[PDB]
Amino acid sequence: QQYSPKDVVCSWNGIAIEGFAPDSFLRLQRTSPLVTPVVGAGGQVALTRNADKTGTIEIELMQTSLSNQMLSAIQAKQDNMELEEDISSNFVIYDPSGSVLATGINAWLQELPQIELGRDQNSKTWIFGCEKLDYTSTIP
Amino acid sequence: QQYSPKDVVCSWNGIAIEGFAPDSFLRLQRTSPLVTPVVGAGGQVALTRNADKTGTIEIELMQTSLSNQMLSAIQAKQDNMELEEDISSNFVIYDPSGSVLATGINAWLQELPQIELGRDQNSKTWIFGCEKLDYTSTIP
Amino acid sequence: AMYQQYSPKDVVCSWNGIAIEGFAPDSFLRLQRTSPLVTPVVGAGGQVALTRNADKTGTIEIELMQTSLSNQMLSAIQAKQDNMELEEDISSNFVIYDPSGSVLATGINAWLQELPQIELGRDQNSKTWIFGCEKLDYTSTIP
Amino acid sequence: TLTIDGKNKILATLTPTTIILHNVDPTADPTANKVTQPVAIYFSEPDNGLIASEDTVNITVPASATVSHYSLWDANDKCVATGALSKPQFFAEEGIYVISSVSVDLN
Amino acid sequence: GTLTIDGKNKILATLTPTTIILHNVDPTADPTANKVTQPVAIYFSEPDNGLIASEDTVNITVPASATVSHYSLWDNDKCVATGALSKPQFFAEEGIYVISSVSVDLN
Amino acid sequence: MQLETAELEKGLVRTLVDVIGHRLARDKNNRPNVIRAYPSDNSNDKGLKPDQPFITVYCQDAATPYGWVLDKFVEDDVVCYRIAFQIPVLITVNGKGAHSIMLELKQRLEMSSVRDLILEETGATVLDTGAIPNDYTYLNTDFENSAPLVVTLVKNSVLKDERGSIIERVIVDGELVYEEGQEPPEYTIHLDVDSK
Amino acid sequence: MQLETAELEKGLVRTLVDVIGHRLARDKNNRPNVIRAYPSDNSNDKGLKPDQPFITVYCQDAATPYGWVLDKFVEDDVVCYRIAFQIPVLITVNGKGAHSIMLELKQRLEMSSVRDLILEETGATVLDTGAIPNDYTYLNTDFENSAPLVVTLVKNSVLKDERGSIIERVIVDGELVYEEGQEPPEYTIHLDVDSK
Repeated sequence: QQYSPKDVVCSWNGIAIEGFAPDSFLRLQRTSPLVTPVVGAGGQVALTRNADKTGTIEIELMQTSLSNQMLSAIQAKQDNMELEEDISSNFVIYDPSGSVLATGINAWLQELPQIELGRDQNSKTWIFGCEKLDYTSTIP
Repeated sequence: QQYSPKDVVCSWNGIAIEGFAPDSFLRLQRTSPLVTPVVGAGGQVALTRNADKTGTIEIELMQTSLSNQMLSAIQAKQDNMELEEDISSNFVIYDPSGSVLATGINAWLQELPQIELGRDQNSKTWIFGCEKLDYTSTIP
Repeated sequence: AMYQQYSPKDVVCSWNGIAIEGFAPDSFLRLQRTSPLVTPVVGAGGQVALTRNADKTGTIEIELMQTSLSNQMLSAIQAKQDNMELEEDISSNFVIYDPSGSVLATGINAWLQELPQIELGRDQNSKTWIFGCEKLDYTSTIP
Repeated sequence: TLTIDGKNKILATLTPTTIILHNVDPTADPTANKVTQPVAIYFSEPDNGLIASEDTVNITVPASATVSHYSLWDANDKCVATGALSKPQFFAEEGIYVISSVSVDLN
Repeated sequence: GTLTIDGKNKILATLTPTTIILHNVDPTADPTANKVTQPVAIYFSEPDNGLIASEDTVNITVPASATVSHYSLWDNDKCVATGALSKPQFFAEEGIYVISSVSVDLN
Repeated sequence: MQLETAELEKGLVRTLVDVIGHRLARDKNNRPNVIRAYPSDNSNDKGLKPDQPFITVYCQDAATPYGWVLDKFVEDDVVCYRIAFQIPVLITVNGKGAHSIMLELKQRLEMSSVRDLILEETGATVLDTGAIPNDYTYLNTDFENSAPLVVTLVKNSVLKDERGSIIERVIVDGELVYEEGQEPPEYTIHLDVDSK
Repeated sequence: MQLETAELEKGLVRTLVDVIGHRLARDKNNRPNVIRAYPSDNSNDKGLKPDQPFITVYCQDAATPYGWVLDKFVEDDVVCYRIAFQIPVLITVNGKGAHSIMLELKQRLEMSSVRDLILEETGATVLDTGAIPNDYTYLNTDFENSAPLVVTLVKNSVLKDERGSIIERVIVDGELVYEEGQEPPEYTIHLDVDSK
């Protein structure tokens, strides 16, 4: 199949998210590189395999999208809970064309969206963190 | 012969890579300069010949290119191997016009691609390191 | 040629039968002998003689995360050892496992020496534990 | 080296039944580039390691199409023979391409 | 004009020779003339790439003082193949002639 | 699958009959009036304008903004190529209330369903859908209300290179020398590797 | 090799007969209908429009975006120059199903083969290939479907400078002085160097 922006589905905490912005409505990025090379004075090279595997997930929605209320309500609930209870949940993204093969193992809400009230309807950016940003493959 | 973007072939780990982005789909660069001059207070000059010869190779592919699955699968395999086994492999680039005469001696995958899901299909950037970025010549 | 790669993920430390986990973000382990191997002495005339120090003790410092669960086990073990009689043994070998071969030494008859300084703030502060050892052996694969 | 009797024992089981026409060479892939619907064809029993068609076959070609090769298919939709026509023929309008005869050799 | 690989694979499955006989003269004439040895069973495998190969080795008893210069394959007796041995051999006494493996091809 | 606009137009026409056929006029055979643009037959015959309201489907062009070649692989001994294409299509409604019909057609192409039927018939995915103007053209006597719309599609096409071939045997030769250009080599290594 | 569009057009015409000749109409000599644009002969004769479908090849222009001179060298005693050129070409299909034929022509120019045949005939490399529109022009009576396409090529041309010459002997003079402008020089060095 081939990529189309109308098939992407994002799910977190059991709810579904819609009302994406017209463009650049999703971004993924690891925190650290896979390998950090070290070069000595004599030109020899040794490799360090970083144990860091966290990542960030940025999702943009329209200002009047109903998903904004759900996320605000979820965030408000977590402010009145003891530290014993958990707040992490898998962030799952589905795309039939296989353009985005990744998922956040333990994803937690990190930053609230910035608000601007210019002439026309603007966007809201939600940022989530994750313990392990997995990059899967469709080939054995 | 003369340069044409349809003749460039890249091979790493035994597989072939296709589906390049429309423009700026390959980049090469050394890490350090060949020579670092030093100038004293009296105007005398002495030269230091750096032993560093590593480099970086950046390759861009389409979001739905099949080569993305192969690289993700290769990366996943290397995460479940002991340190005794090796992960480096020569990165060979062929171009009939002789515009790019270089090859990575021991090239290792370094960084995973950033993912963006804007309106239209985007690109994915893979970064490889190398122990020695050789610049060859077609003239004795 | 390039040397073997270093991977912090595959490093495991053990002492007194428990496993110490939850290394801090950076500089999570240090090893150091107390005295130097040789102490040269030079006379007024330039002649030289060598002293060979017999002291071979050492110190192993390990730094863990603020909320690491291994902080509780060490506290419990230390609390146990305060009530033991002087004729009971409190020392045990300190073992470091590292497939990359970057760490060469091991602790013989190691003991807990100092408790970690506790500090709090907006961020998280690592906790430093210090151990001694009767002999900090240096070992390597035969060349 | 096969004898005549073995050759005749062999050819009797080929049983080609239909013929299709292509414009691209179907040797590498006979499933593609079809230009006309399958038509029936009949053959006689082998002799001297050879079988020949029993009558002419009239094939109707659509307008503005071209034919350059052919192919034979079994009673169970498998391609068993391919070949090229005498000329590449372009049909300005619908017409009939006449197959005079066709044979398969083992000699 | 050529048979496809599928046609060859379908075709070869019908040739099922099961015995082999030796001759001191070329059996290209009447195949039952100049027979020198008794028939010996031989098996063949499935056709792949239009070629079949013998499953196992076959031992043939050459009668004492006989000569062998040719051979022929037989089925239900019809001789399906003929050929000449690599070298005419004079068995001054009883012995064994070994056929390591033999294959039939359509290419 | 090969890319042919002649088939994409037919698939879209067949899909629209079910998707939006209830708002259109119907011909003598009871079929809703959906047709391809510039109707003609037998190389000179020209179709007549149907009864309003009706729909017209016209493929504008095809481009390859996504590189030049997507995949090169071997499926059977024949070599294969895959190429990504983009096809903007133009759909217009002619009659009275053309805007009111184009709005509902827009609101249905965005459903989870309908987009599956389009892929079932044409084997292509809807990528974008532009705005709808509200046009009036005088013709003669009375104006005609019209409402065009642009729907872009994406499809992958595969072709067979009958001239290609594969390598199944490799022959390699080598030498060893203490010094560059040692005319009699110290050692020679000859190797041969078959696929089987 | 010299760059001449008259030869590039002929090479492209000869290549297309084999590449896409199976989809086109054929003339009285059985040759597929591929021709150069604005046909004419004997300075006033004008060619007739072939039977559809057919192809037309027309070279637009030539530019030198890659500097002005690529190489200057000596091959034999005659001096030589090398210059890099770029040549956009326009190929159009006229008839019914022109888009369906242009699509397949596009999908074949991108193969590893075909691009070798083009270089064998014209000695040029394909650099780019633009989009394909779907045009309709009324003519008289009936519309005609057409599908243009632009294929850019790259070629290097070499010319001989018959006015050039080479230096094979050098005569040098020099002086040494303790102070600037010492009218009688301390020493004088005279040198002469021949090629032989």
